Amino acid sequence: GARGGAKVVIEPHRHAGVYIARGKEDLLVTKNMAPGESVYGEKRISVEEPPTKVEYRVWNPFRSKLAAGIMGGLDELFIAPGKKVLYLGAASGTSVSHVSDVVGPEGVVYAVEFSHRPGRELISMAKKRPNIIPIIEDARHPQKYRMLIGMVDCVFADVAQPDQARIIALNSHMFLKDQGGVVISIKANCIDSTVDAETVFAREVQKLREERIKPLEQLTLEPYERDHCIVVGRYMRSGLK
Amino acid sequence: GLKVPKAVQKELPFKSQIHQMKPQKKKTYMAKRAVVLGGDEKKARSFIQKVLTISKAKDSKRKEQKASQRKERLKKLAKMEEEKSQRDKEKKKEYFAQN
Amino acid sequence: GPYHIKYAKNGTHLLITGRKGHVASMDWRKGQLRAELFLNETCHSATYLQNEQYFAVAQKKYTFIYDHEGTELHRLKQHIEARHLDFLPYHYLLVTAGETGWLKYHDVSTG
Amino acid sequence: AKLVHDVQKKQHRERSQLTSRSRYGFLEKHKDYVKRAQDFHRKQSTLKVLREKAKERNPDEYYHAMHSRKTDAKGLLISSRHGSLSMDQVKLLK
Amino acid sequence: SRVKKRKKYQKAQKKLKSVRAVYSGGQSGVYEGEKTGIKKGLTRSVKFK
Amino acid sequence: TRKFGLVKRTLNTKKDQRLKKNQENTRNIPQVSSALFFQYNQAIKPPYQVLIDTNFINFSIQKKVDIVRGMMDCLLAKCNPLITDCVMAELEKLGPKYRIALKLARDPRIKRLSCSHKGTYADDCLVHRVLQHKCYIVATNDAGLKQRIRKIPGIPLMSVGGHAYVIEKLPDV
Amino acid sequence: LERMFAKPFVGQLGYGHRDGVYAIAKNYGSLNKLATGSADGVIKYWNMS
Amino acid sequence: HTKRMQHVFQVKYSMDSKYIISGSDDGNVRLWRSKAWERSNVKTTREKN
Amino acid sequence: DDNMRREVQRDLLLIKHRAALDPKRHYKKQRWEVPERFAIGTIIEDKSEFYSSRMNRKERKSTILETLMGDEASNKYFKRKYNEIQEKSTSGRKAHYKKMKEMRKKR
Amino acid sequence: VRKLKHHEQKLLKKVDFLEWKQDQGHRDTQVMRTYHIQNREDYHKYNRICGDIRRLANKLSLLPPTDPFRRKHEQLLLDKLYAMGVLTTKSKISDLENKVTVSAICRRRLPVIMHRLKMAETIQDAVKFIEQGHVRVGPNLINDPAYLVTRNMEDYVTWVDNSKIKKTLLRYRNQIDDFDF
RNA sequence: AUCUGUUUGGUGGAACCUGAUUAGAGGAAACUCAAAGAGUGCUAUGGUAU
Ligand SMILES: [Zn+2]
Repeated sequence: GARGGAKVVIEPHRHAGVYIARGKEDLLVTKNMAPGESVYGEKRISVEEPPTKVEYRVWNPFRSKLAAGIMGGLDELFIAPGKKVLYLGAASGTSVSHVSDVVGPEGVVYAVEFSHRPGRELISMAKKRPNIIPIIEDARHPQKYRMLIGMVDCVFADVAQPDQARIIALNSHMFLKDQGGVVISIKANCIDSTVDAETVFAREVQKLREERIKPLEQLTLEPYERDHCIVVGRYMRSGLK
Repeated sequence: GLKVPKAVQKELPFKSQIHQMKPQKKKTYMAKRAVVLGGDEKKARSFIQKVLTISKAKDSKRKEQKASQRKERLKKLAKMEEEKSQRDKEKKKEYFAQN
Repeated sequence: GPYHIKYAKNGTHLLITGRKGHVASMDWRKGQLRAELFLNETCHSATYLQNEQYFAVAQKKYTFIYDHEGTELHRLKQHIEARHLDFLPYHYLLVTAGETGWLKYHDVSTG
Repeated sequence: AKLVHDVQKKQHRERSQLTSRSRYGFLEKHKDYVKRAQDFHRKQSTLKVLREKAKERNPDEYYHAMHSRKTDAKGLLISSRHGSLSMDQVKLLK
Repeated sequence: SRVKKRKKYQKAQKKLKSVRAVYSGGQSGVYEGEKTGIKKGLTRSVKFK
Repeated sequence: TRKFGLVKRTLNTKKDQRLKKNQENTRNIPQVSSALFFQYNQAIKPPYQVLIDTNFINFSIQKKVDIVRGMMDCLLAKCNPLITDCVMAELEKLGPKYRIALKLARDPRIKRLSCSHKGTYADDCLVHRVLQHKCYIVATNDAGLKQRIRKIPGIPLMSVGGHAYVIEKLPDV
Repeated sequence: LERMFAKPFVGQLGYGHRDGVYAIAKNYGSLNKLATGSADGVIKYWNMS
Repeated sequence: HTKRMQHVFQVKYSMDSKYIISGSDDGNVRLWRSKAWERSNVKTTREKN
Repeated sequence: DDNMRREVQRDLLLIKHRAALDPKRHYKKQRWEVPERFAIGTIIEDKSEFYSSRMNRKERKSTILETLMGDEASNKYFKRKYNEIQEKSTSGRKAHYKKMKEMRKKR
Repeated sequence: VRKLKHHEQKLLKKVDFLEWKQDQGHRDTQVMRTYHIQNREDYHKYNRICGDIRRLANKLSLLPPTDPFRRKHEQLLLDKLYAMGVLTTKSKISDLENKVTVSAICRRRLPVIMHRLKMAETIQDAVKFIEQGHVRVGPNLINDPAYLVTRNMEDYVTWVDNSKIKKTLLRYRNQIDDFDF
């Protein structure tokens, strides 16, 4: 479909920092912060502007859950140019690097990861992207890395642990700005495999309310993934009513 | 097409005067000047008139498809409304028999 | 002519009403004309309401309230043949008297 | 379809024009007549609207566009094909 | 009966794709973009009231 | 050259912004839940999570049907009853006459759900929850609420009738 | 203004006791701590904050 | 008062004199403001005056 | 730029009507009015995808229309479809009318 | 005034500097604007006339129904108002209160009638031609744009003979004859 | 080609019908003059005043 020499009409998406490449097939793309290279072997699009050569990175929904959220039609993403974002569970630059593209040079992305092996590729990516601050630490103890993180406008949680409601909450209290963004991706099997996927999603939503995070929206990620839903919420300390 | 008699056409109000554009016979100078790109453009322009002819016909048939199913559904739908209407009458007899 | 003059309570604006009907509201110090009506009628006197934004003019038979730019806002049908006007600032009342020998108090805020 | 044989709902085929009259053309059926009648009535209705508008015209109507628009000697309105070149412009074109 | 219920079910799977997206195994070959295109101004998402 | 057709300037009610009436002046199509196969809720499996309505508690006491046990009889499965804050508020608001209905509704076996909306109208709170997760049973005997729930597809509806509970749209029974 | 701003109720402590409350005691040294009892025989220690 | 409060059997004062804790037999322990029109936030000097 | 190069103008016109390009595709329904800010870009393939998703240099062109016309399967398809449409549009028009008025003449 | 905060608004509920109850919804301004009335008290001088009609109609109402005097005068009142063109129908007596309005009088002004007779594009443009001395009613030129035209005299409303407007009309259709002018 | 006449694009916008609006609808300029709305920045610091 999108072969090497094929050329596309690139036009902006509804969300700031996201672009659509048209053609015989449509591709979600974000502008490359570090032109001339691919972090995980995605396709890249070059446009000649007056002439400098800018480069766009293809966002594959099947590899990045957030991308699958766009394509299904999330109404509100708190990620946008010039916003500080905290990414929990950054396995590697498959999805953080795309998030760094959206925020742009002005914004920053705090990628948090625990396991050392995938981290090593996170750090090597981070050198190419100045606006990414990789934090190789456990998300279950935010106190350990409090020196490194300021207020963050949005907190994105891709962490695959059974007790997500605690990690997202604890980092939300310390670092999320009031009225700030929260985006959580929930995998039904990981939290509790004994009960159906719908029950788990209802359970996680209730935990967020108890933690003062008014949830705005839930989307299921099919066909891109099975038993996944992305819940978008706002952190309302004043009152969730 | 419809041809209005000229007598009627002459005495028409200003709001409704039919614009009948006569053909031109004397060759206009611009018509004798304009350069029409030949060769590679010609094959690349006939194709555009090829594609748009398919596209309108595709839409004009799928649009006619909808109008075919629209007629069938509303006929089906009016039948349920009739049942919903006639059976509603009976309840208000059954209810107000008590009252 | 003749011209009846009333200043604002703060001295920032001047309201002049020619007898034959030239009403002008202006900032006399900086020389900016806020509004200028040429009512083809007899105007008897005028006053500034709570601030320079609004003013009232006593025309041939009725009083009219105007905006800063000269748009009329209300026609006070009740006040007939008003000859003199005054505005109580703290109470937000407009007072009138004239040939009828009736003293009418009108509240600008509630109308 | 309740209490009806499939034999009852049998297609009745449609006849054709006689060979002796084949020159004249296709034999008009009811369906093709209805198209002829509907189109004629649609056109006559517009003429009846245009005639009454002609009869009810007020000769004193004035529209600012009466200066720009022009009328032919017959009286039928003249519309420009595409909506005179100055000497300087023609010099550049030549 | 068995052959009919076999055919009824497979038809139902075809309609279910029209009603909603259904997982179909994921990724086959290089990612060739969105097959049928993406709509910028539409959100298929369920809003918390 | 004074213009022709001059007219006195006046306030225009229709177009003037300062007036309050003139001052005031991404389509969404919700996805059909993945848990739903036409009218069949495939996701729902035992044990069942169930939302209780205020009328359900009152009638249950009339018929001498214990909540936890009487339910386990109807579905032949473990049921995890859930009472929302709205339902709890309505019970308390009823008055001293219904103090027993309050005491049973506080039985520790009955878990409670927090809520995040100002009003205490429980009918709308339940209807929102069922629309958004197709993972709850609705236990209510109110005529109005039942009709709303029936329109929602894939939502089992439970009621107290006769001497014991009845479940309507729960195929696994 | 005093009447429109008179909003005395702030909230309730947790989910309450199973039975009626009949004994309330304060930690006269700590500002935000409160101990309650009920006819159920239950006693609870609260964090009012 | 409140429709949900049924027999006040215990009432006390927070040690800062700002809040009222009451216990009824419906089983809830409520908090109230000592002065309804007041608010707990730190007031600017222009508010205070 | 306001020039709106005919190559770019035709380029966008093939994306407005991309439903009719290939009879097996059948995208979603959308309007896609021309945006006020857009650019034209060329894809870059990964070196690991040399055999899978790489066009030969000769096949690459400056315009999409050139790439589309270059194919012979698509080119043959339109000629069949368009010829079918012309028959439908030309049926019963002035041409057919003259024949019916011609046969009425003895020869 | 700045947009009032909430606490202010509760304490200042009736305050409105731009709309008052005596204004009666600015029906005066609305009806001057639609039909382009220039003299301010034209609306109210009409408003007294409609009040006179309505008052008379009520007093006729309270009289007994079969009363021959009630028969005659209400027929007379409708026939006169219908002839003046204030009333479009003479069938119902109830129209005397429901369908007698200032706008019913304003629609018979010369600027409005020319607009209905298509002699102008808009009421504003109809007025300008009156003040320019293009419009005649009978052989009398009229510069007053408040001239009320009875139903009968709507027929003699016409351009002035030498008017440049008639020259454009006749020139547009190529029907200009300079002998007449 | 005093051949043929459908299609694509441009030009023009009769009648009927539908919707909105109406002292007709627009346009351009600015170190211009006004009346409002939203957002943002600024130690924005007397819990009781050297
Ligand atoms: Zn609730």
